[PDB]
Amino acid sequence: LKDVVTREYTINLHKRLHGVSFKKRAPRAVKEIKKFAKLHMGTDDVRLAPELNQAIWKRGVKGVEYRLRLRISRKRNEEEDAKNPLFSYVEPVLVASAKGLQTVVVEED
Amino acid sequence: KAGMTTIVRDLDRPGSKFHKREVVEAVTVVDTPPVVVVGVVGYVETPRGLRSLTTVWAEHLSDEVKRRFYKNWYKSKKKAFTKYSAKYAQDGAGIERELARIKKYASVVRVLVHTQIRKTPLAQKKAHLAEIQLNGGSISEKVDWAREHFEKTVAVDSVFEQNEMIDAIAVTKGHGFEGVTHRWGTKKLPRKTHRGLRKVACIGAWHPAHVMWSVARAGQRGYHSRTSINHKIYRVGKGDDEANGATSFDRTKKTITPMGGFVHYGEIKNDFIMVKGCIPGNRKRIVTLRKSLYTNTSRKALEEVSLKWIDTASKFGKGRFQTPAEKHAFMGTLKKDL
Amino acid sequence: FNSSIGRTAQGKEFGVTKARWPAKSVKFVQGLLQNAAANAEAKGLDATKLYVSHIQVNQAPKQRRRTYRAHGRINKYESSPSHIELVVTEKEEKVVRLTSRQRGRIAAQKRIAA
RNA sequence: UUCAAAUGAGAACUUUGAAGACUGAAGUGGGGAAAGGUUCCACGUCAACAGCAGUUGGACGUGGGUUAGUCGAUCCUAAGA
RNA sequence: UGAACAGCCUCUAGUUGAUAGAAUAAUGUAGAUAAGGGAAGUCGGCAAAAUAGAUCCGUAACUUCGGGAUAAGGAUUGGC
RNA sequence: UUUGCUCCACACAAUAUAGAUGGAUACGAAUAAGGCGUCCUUGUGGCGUCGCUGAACCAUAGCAGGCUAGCAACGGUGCACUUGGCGGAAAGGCCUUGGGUGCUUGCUGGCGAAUUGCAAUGUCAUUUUGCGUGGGGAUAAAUCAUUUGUAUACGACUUAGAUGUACAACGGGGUAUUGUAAGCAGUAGAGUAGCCUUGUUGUUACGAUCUGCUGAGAUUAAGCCUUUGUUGUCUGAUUUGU
Ligand SMILES: [Mg+2]
Ligand SMILES: [Mg+2]
Ligand SMILES: [Mg+2]
Ligand SMILES: [Mg+2]
Ligand SMILES: [Mg+2]
Ligand SMILES: [Mg+2]
Ligand SMILES: [Mg+2]
Ligand SMILES: [Mg+2]
Ligand SMILES: [Mg+2]
Ligand SMILES: [Mg+2]
Ligand SMILES: [Mg+2]
Ligand SMILES: [Mg+2]
Ligand SMILES: [Mg+2]
Ligand SMILES: [Mg+2]
Ligand SMILES: [Mg+2]
Ligand SMILES: [Mg+2]
Ligand SMILES: [Mg+2]
Ligand SMILES: [Mg+2]
Ligand SMILES: [Mg+2]
Ligand SMILES: [Mg+2]
Repeated sequence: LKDVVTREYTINLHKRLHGVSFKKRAPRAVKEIKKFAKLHMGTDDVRLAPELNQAIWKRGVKGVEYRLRLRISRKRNEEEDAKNPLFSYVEPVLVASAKGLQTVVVEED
Repeated sequence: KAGMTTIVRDLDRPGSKFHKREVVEAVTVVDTPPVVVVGVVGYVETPRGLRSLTTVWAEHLSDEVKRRFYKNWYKSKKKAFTKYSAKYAQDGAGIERELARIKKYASVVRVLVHTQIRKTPLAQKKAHLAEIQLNGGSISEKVDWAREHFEKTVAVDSVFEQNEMIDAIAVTKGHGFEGVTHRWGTKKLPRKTHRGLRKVACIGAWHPAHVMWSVARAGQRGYHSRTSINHKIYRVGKGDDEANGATSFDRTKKTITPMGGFVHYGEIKNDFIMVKGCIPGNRKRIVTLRKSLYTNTSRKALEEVSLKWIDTASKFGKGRFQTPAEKHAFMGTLKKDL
Repeated sequence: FNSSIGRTAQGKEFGVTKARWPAKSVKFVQGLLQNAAANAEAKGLDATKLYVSHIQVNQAPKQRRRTYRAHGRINKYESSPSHIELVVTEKEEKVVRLTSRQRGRIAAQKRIAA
């Protein structure tokens, strides 16, 4: 209902990158994450945190992690909003393991 | 078509070296839940061929068969057959007149049946609708049979029996565009060949100054209609029957479903047909099983088949256990606890 | 100008199989459409009735470059520029010669069917 | 190759940061000889040019820049002229 | 690392330039694998495969006595 | 989605015509045989008659066919209203029943016609369509976009999606692959170098490896199966009318 919302998801990048050319595993993972955010938040504008880009590229172009824990926050697009007034911001969640976790609505309000 | 598995049976063929000996045979399992009769079609003979005269439908049609009449079901108002169902208002006089027209005319009678795809582990939800010819009895008796069978189900045991020779009609597995080497089986050209060796070297003489229709050329491979014949039924299994996969020699309570389910299909919850060998089409594909067009007395037909054992090991790998109980007995206690 | 271009489902609404998405052409055309709309507003025309009554693309003079080919050869490498013009307009909403016979017949009909 | 920010009417390609890579010292480093001739550098700037693009550029416009008793030439002779 | 200015990886320095996005039909180009057979292929073993470093054994015909020769043919190799 | 769509009737306008100008007038067979009528004992029967072309038969008279008066018979034809019966080869037509309502040239009268000027198709049919009038009737879909992979170069195909055996993303379980994770510990370990009160499995340091927790850990649909869990999603665009 309310448009500004933050949830933590686990994305399965292994099944999304299955059989992808090695020199484009990490770029494809970036686009896969943007598609994942658009699916879950309905926002065409998706912005990736640079520390998330670091997490994606941590083991090179070829060694993207099988699973990734993401904090996706749909926020109001202020300061001359684009075609849509909402955008998704994707951040890495510091976890020892990305296994066994379910989608949780996180609120710090 | 659900998948394929393996059986062991005694061979009964006097004069054969394997007479009264066990043979291992591949079989194809077809998931066959009962079909729903929802209409009848009358066919008249004409000097231009067989012509449909009229179609009479049942009063009530389920959503799974009404989906077949829609390209965008979720968006539609679902008006199909709503005004037709009003012909059953006072006494079904219009329905009776149409059935009388079929009885009077219509040298050929066919019923309309649809699958209960909701009883299969398919995501489709849209039932398949087909015409099936009725054989036996006069035309009036055929029309009557359809009349009392409207909106009723017909199980596969009332159509097919053990040891019967049947025919499989299905569209084969598609492979898209294919070269001549695998589409037609032509010889590969030598390694030294410039500009490609998976080709036919000469596609025609100088005359006729055209490429002949009979030359092997690249194109669509697979997704063709095929009518394969003479497949012997090995088991008419019942869905409401524990120990579907068990025989009189085995007596281990297990269904026909392999461990982990049929790969890419799921589990067999319904009645099913087990036929010797393989049939055209891939798993999940709709297939039509037809009774034999001729009487077969080849002694390979009319040979009673008694299964001794059905393989239910997992087909998702080199499955080496038939049941979870057998796996637990062999392996013992694991770190996982139940 | 469509020979050996690809096919798409998005041409169904126009009854064709060959359709594309020429972004630069679209941007130039919508720039000129914005100009025509602004001209109509300056003239005082009603914006809701406006429709593209005339649109016409002509070949502008070609702009030359050279491309280099095998065996030390040189070919033309030309742009095909455009002149575009468009006009938006507002929507808006017997002597008889009869011969003598013909006249006499008509008179006879008049005095017979009265 | 990727993410973000800045700039900009406009950014896959400009700038900065972050990351991932490569050349791996008979280098994708640092200098020179022949040759080129201002291409060096700055400011402005994008009509044309740059295998797309371009806010960038060996482009375009305007300027600035090459300091010797000791480094060379200049002198000597070589095959030669 | 290694015999090594070989190949492979890294530091200083430099670059990240070569139109891009999407999808993985046929036929290609480049790189590969293959049951059993093993040149039956083909003008022709073309192409490919097999061999390969080092240590220790063991090396024939012939010879201009210098060679042939790494002939042929075998064994060993890590870590601690 | 403009008061849209559809059927019926009449009014106008347009459109065209492979070509109205009294009637396409229905047995089946044989042809070295038949048709029709008749009779009988019902037949491959007797008798008679016919053809030798449809040159027939039926329709045919009236200002392109008007108005009006009778006579004679109760017939013939048209129009709706009708009672049914039959016809599926492409039936869409055929046979009927009963009244009404016109016409009747079956037979006798009376009035009209002219000048289209001595001919000029001299316009009399019938596909189709639109705009109107007044009377009934009904109240959807398809495509794009998204989605699946039983499909696939692209088109195409095959699936799903407006509150549910709903779909999806995760999580759980099963299935499968590999082969025993990390960490901790050990009176395991060729030993070597120290330190002691030289234990009688003493301490310290280095030590491939070994053993236990541990058929463990990891991966598992990306074109595997399953799901009483968690979190979400579910009216955007275009077009189509007899
Ligand atoms: Mg692959
Ligand atoms: Mg060649
Ligand atoms: Mg298998
Ligand atoms: Mg062409
Ligand atoms: Mg082409
Ligand atoms: Mg093309
Ligand atoms: Mg060139
Ligand atoms: Mg040249
Ligand atoms: Mg680039
Ligand atoms: Mg350019
Ligand atoms: Mg510069
Ligand atoms: Mg300059
Ligand atoms: Mg000097
Ligand atoms: Mg390259
Ligand atoms: Mg082989
Ligand atoms: Mg072998
Ligand atoms: Mg040969
Ligand atoms: Mg030879
Ligand atoms: Mg060779
Ligand atoms: Mg020799």
